[PDB]
Amino acid sequence: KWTYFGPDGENSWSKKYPSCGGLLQSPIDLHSDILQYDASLTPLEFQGYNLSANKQFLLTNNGHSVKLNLPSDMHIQGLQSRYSATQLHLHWGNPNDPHGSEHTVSGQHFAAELHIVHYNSDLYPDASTASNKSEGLAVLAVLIEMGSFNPSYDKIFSHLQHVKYKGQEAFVPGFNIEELLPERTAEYYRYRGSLTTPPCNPTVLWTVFRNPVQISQEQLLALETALYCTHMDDPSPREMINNFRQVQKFDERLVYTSFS
Amino acid sequence: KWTYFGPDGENSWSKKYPSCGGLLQSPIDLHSDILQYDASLTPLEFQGYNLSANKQFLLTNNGHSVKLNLPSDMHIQGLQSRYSATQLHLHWGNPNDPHGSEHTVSGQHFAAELHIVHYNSDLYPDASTASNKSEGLAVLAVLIEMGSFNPSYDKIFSHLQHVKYKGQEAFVPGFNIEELLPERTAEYYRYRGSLTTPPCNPTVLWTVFRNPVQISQEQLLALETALYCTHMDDPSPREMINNFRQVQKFDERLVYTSFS
Ligand SMILES: CCOc1c(F)c(S(N)(=O)=O)c(F)c(NC2CCCCCCC2)c1S(=O)(=O)CCCO
Ligand SMILES: CCOc1c(F)c(S(N)(=O)=O)c(F)c(NC2CCCCCCC2)c1S(=O)(=O)CCCO
Ligand SMILES: [Zn+2]
Ligand SMILES: [Zn+2]
Repeated sequence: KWTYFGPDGENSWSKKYPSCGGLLQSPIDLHSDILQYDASLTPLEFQGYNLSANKQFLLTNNGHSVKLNLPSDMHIQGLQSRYSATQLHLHWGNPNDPHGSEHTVSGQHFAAELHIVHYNSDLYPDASTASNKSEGLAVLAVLIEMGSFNPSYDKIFSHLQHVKYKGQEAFVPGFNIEELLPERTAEYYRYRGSLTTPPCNPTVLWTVFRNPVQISQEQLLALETALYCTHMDDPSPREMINNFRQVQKFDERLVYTSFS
Repeated sequence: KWTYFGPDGENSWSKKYPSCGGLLQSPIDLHSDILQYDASLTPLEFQGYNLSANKQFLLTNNGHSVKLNLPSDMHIQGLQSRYSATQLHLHWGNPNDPHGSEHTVSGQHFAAELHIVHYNSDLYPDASTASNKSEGLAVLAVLIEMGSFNPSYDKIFSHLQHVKYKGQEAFVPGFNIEELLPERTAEYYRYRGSLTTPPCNPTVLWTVFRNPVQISQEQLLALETALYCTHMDDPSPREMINNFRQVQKFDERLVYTSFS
């Protein structure tokens, strides 16, 4: 029903998902003219991020990205409610243009981006219910650049061959999800925005960490080449590349920083 | 019917103008991964650009930009067909974020952008007929940076406070339009794209000059602050700001450069 390329791509999302042409759209370019330091922003705390190795967590190719289900005990503290892991997923580019982050910083794309999606567990019973309601969701964005091999991201990437096609699922043993975050999480950008995919609901509080993490060139190539958007038995298989939205207009509004 | 902000803004253009969701859309980010030097790209020649000082040309606020009508006397030589001028216009941002070029270079916006629109007069009678047809249009793009005052651009900008509202018109004495082009016009980016506004027809051969021109801070602020999208009698005026399209995806394709 929607894609990132061709007729059903992002310029046409608004047809069946009005909100994709509505208010508070994400992602955005983070640049000096729209930033303002807010001394009252607090470091987040990641409570229940260290998942038991004796437990397993479902990895799914949903046709648009790869997601890992996360438990609702996993949560935070630092916003104006409690916000609870639902899943994480990634966005990336392609081997010819390996620059597929969603947010940009001073016009620069990063190689990829990790999103850790939570929901307002104080106001709503689950993520789906929260998704189209006030204050529903909160997403952590980690920018990814090419560099040294990252064993923590390999805890995900080493399973990708078991979820090659849409609808395929496989389990991942628990590991410490905090290992996927950067240094100095205390420094971040924060703004009110949207889901970056249909239905584009304007109900997410974004936190984009200032500092990127690194993965190796080999890990990045593996991610860009592992997956397909189509199901087994689809007559036209389509490789899963360039699964990021273009940056949106951001006018008469501010991104707040926890760093001066 | 269309705008750059709100429900009729660019994520919605495809709902009224199907080509805005189609192939070959402009503008784009000009960055190394999608560039290829093409030594066969020769300098264009700008013929008839020295408009008679004894003639006047119509400047109109069309509710989307300010446009100057140009005569068919003006020709680009050097392409497979001769293209003849029809009009020029500009795109810009706003005083709080004065970075409103359409094309970007290595992720960076410039302050504004000038487009000189031409049509394939060897094949088509006029620009309207050419606009939806094979090899119909060629646009020259000049990137504009804030810095030094530009006397040549002021031959247009000195009239802005007299075309403040939609439908208003002024006359501009003829001058040498080539004075609006940057240094080393032999150096450019070339690609096949589209109109950057509705109807978004994928019929444009783009030439984006490598080097920007400069206009002063005062000139840029005049451009950003003088004009409204609404009629003079309108009780609720809308400022003409941020009249640029976001960059489009550009995958499995190349921009050719005449410089290395
Ligand atoms: C390709 C990745 O898709 C995203 C996604 F981009 C974002 S983002 N970038 O964080 O805005 C997502 F949040 C999600 N999942 C959300 C889960 C919580 C609520 C249920 C509705 C889906 C949104 C998902 S998704 O669940 O993977 C697909 C949702 C289609 O509606
Ligand atoms: C805001 C400026 O609008 C552009 C414009 F952005 C471009 S661009 N960026 O060069 O693609 C245009 F080419 C034009 N005008 C063209 C004139 C020649 C063909 C007739 C159809 C309109 C396109 C015009 S426009 O004529 O000013 C308005 C066109 C509405 O269809
Ligand atoms: Zn995401
Ligand atoms: Zn234009």
